[PDB]
Amino acid sequence: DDRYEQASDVRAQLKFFEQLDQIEKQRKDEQEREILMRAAK
Amino acid sequence: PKDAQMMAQILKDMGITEYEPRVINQMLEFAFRYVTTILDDAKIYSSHAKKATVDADDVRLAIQCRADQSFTSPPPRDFLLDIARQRNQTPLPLIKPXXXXXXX
Amino acid sequence: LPSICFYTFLNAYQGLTAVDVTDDSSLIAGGFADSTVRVXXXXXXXXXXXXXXXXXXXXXXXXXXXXXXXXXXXXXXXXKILYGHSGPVYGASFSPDRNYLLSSSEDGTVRLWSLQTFTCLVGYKGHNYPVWDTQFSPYGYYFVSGGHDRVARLWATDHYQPLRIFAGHLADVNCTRFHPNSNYVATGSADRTVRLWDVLNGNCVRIFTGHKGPIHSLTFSPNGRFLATGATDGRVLLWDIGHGLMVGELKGHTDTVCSLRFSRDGEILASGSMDNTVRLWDAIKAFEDLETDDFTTATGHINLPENSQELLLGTYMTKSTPVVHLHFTRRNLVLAAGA
Amino acid sequence: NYHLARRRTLQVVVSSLLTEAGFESAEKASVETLTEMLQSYISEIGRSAKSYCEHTARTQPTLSDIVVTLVEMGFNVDTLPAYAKRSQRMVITXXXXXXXXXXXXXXXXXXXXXXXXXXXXXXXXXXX
Amino acid sequence: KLKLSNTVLPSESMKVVAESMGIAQIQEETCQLLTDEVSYRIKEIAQDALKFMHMGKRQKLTTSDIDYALKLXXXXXXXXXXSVEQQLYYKEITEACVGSCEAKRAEALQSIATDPGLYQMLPRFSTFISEGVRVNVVQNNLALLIYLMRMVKALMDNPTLYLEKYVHELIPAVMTCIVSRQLCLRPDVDNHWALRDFAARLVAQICKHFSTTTNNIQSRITKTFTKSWVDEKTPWTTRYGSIAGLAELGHDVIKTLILPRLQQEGERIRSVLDGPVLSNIDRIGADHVQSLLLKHCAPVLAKLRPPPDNQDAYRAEFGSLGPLLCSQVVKARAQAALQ
Repeated sequence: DDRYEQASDVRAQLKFFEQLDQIEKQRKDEQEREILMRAAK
Repeated sequence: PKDAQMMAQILKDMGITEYEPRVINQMLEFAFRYVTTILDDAKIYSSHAKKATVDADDVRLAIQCRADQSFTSPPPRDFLLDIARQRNQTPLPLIKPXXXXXXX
Repeated sequence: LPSICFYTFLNAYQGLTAVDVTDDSSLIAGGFADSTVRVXXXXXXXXXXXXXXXXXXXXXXXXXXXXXXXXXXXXXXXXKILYGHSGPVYGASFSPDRNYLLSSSEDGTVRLWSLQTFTCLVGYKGHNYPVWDTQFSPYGYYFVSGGHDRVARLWATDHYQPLRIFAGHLADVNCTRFHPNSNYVATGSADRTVRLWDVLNGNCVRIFTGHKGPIHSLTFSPNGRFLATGATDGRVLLWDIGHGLMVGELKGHTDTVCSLRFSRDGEILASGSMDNTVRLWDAIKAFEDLETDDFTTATGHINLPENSQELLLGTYMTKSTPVVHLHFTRRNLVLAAGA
Repeated sequence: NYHLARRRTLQVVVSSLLTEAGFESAEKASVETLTEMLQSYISEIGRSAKSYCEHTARTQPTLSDIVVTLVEMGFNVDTLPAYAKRSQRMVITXXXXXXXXXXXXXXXXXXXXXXXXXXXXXXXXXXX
Repeated sequence: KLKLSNTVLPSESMKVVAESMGIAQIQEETCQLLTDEVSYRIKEIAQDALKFMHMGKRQKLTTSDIDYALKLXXXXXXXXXXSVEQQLYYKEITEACVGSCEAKRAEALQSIATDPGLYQMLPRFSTFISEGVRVNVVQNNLALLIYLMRMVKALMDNPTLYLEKYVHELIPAVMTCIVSRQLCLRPDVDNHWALRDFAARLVAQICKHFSTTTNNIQSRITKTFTKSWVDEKTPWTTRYGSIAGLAELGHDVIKTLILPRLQQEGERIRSVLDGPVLSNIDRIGADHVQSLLLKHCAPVLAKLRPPPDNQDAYRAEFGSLGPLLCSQVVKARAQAALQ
């Protein structure tokens, strides 16, 4: 009954940074596939 | 009084210059109370040697105990042992994703 | 026209050490359990409000095609105070990619703080001892931490275990800094000697001979070739690595060389000491032989009122020089050169 | 020097609690030593909760954390409502004091002549 | 070149401290070696707290530091002193001293009071400032007067620019502002009294710095105002400026001076009051002057005498002070009750 405390938003925020890093890592893998398609171009 | 003179001689022997005297005095009084606790230890080991006097040996085991108490340092043998341990280990694994820095 | 322009920040005292990297912000390790951050030239940012709700993270991920500006949702301020320590903080720096604060307490603890939450991401130990110096790598996957217990320790981002130990001195480590390439570090200490160190085995690769007083300062060069080591003699030694030579001697700072910096790439030193003194040093010293000696009269100084100098930065990206000034107020003062 | 007033504020809290006790006189150095003991007790709470709520990967020390801290630091918390009858109901709260100001000045000459000349950095202020 | 003998406490005093707990009959060498051991640990910890504050980088040692230690053949043409730049800065200073906009006024005032190291736009500045004082004494213009006198005030508080060598063409301009005939208009003599107040206040700020030497300050200005007060058949502006300057010199100054001048200037009062047929300029002037100097002289005898027997105190002060002296004594008792 954490009606007083939130006790959140850090490991949650670490997961948010993990989400940002997952977006950037998907962008990096997409950039790898993009260079591979430029090779396929 | 005279104790301030003793501390002035100390800080001249310390060679460095600028202080507050209240710092100096509270050094003095806590140091004297450490001396009185040494005297308490002298009472104890006079009692358990069952003698009314305080020997030099009493001073010896009191300072041995309190040098075990508040006089720490890391051992250079333990330093060399830790050196052999961790410097023996030469692993350094490198990953692609590196924003994560934890598993608590 | 070399000139000391000023800044003006908040007015207090208890400042201990203060480090910047890429000029937008400085790190005032001040008030005896504190790590304050001040901002240069930008207003403020609160990137963690998008993390404050998972749906706010979801709305950020809606703009995750190409919008890093949308990552912020800046709903907070500047000049923030960051503290979980209970120690008089003794070292700090930025990550070189501006992601990871590094706080270096007395407490034994050592903490990578956030660059978006501005909280302690990770906070840990390795000592029951005062942990004097820490320093990121120039790249920053590792960093070093030298302390009280006559060791010096690498750390990863993640590994939470000392990846290497450099227990070669016999007293308090004062400074410890990376090479330009992240393999080699230097460590200077209370027992007056410098020891260089590896990355792969970690044995003491080179020793530079004890200069007659406890070390407070050391630098490397932007080409990664040369050394300044300033000591309590008021005295700088230009060292070289592969020849291991005490090349150059500089003196007159009157006894506590706190801030050394080989500036923008050429041999133009910035230097500063306790008695509110800053000397440049225009001294192009370069040779290769068996033994050597030199002489004085390179450059002249510039002074200050009562504000001794914690650290210093030869300006990354410009011929400029900011310093940090703490006996009055947290005033970063900026000055130039050009002889 | 300027730190000291919070310590003497704690001395005021000490005198308030002695007034609630009812001591007419006291020994001054003992009083200030007890004040030091009080602030060290505060810091002892803070060290305990500090290293105790780092046992979560997150930081924020909540109520039950400090409950387990004070029971760990030896206190029967059941008297805390009843001590409220003594604390905020029989002693008047003292107010703090902090008088900070930012004075005004003007030294207007008319010369800058190099805003961000060759060493270009748009974070400075050229003097005159 | 140095000898560090052991700071050893006298062991008899140590036995007094020991047997204060009532231990035993103690031999000397025991307490001698005890003082030795404790001195070793103290001086070790002293080196340790030095290592603390020489990385916290302050040369003063607090209690808190040791608390953290307890974790165990035609010549070339001339060139002036000025630059063209700073003489134009000087021209800005002068025309802001003219300045109608009070923002420009206060800007000038702050620029005076806080340009240390200026020192070289000194005397030439102040010299024909004093010459302008003389010329506008002739011109008899209060605005230039108040501008110059606040200018001298701001000159007095710029702490680096030492007055000593350049004193002796400034102070007579102040006293010429004190003495007489500041008569723009006869119904507008009102502001000139406040000018004299401010001027004597400035003299009071002068006198606390320079009379250690040659006693031009105290002895000459006191005897000046002495024989000036003696000067019969002079305008009462002279009398007001004299007595106000003596008032600004201090409590004991007036205690000396207006001890006979209490009833002698009361004789001057009732020579003025209930005096002439008609000269209401001089009547109203001298009347408010006597009133001002009355209740301004009042705190001396208020600090001197107790406030009893106001009817007798008026007899002790020639009547005309009564009961304005008694009303001021009531005001002084109220000011004491404010404490």
